[PDB]
Amino acid sequence: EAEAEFATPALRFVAVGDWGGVPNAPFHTAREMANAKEIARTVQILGADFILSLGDNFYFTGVQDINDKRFQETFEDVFSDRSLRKVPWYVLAGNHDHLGNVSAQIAYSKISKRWNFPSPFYRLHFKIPQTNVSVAIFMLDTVTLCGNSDDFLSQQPERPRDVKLARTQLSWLKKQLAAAREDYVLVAGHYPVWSIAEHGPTHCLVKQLRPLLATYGVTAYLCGHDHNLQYLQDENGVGYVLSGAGNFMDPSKRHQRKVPNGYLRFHYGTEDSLGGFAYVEISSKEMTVTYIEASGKSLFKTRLPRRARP
Ligand SMILES: *[C@@H]1O[C@H](CO)[C@@H](O)[C@H](O)[C@H]1NC(C)=O
Ligand SMILES: [Fe+3]
Ligand SMILES: [Fe+3]
Repeated sequence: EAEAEFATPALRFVAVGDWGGVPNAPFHTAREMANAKEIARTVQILGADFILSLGDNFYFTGVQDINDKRFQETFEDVFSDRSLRKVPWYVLAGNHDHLGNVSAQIAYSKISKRWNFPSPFYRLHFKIPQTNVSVAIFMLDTVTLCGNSDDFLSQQPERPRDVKLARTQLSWLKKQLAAAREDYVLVAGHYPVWSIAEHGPTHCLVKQLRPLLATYGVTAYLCGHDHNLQYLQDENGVGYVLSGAGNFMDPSKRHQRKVPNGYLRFHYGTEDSLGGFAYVEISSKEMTVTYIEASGKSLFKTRLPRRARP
């Protein structure tokens, strides 16, 4: 019957990176606040089961301890609209967070109900509600894997501080990807695999992480670190969602030529913009990704079919 209304079930989330305000009063920017507002509107119109932070949570040197007012001034008070208050955040660290006390950002999980950061790297598991279809997300700490970009003049992480700790995270990720039975597998980290902008591809991730994405049928890798919005897709059908425009916009196309031809499907970096983020919908059929500006405009939309997995 025409009047019978059945919704397509979907898991829905916002992916926002590099939103961490500024280290001087009032500890936030016009861009951070504009994005907090458009994120709230997006949750209230389209819905969201959670928010994923892609690192650089507090600029410029993270936090000192669990009592640092930055938690209040840059996070709690900014993302304060009532449509957001109970929506959980699942968080990982970026380079700027490792310049401070990262353990304090893990511990803050015990104080704020909505802040979830149980360890430097971890696995999340979700069902698409009202179905049997499941999604895994692996949250990586790319600083301990590759090094901190701020230690090098190139701003390219050239070596990890502790090689055995790096190797442990990579071995963990291999064991997990190999054993994952979920219908969709996503991996997230602060640093990019591919990006055409100011930092560009992270060589450590192109060498060590990229091979695993194809081997184990990962749908997408999500990241920030470059302060813009990009969508890329490789020959194996793996998507690269870059969303690091929660606070800054950088128009650099400096590494355009370091990315293989065909990969870039979308880039938005104009420095007039107030930034943006990405909204992801996962249904039984496909994963949809919409990039949304803080003005409210839809910039770009693409789909990733569900694939059978080994
Ligand atoms: C890091 O933060 C935790 C939680 O507040 C605190 O217990 C610890 O003393 C801090 N470490 C440093 C280096 O201050
Ligand atoms: Fe950043
Ligand atoms: Fe960064």
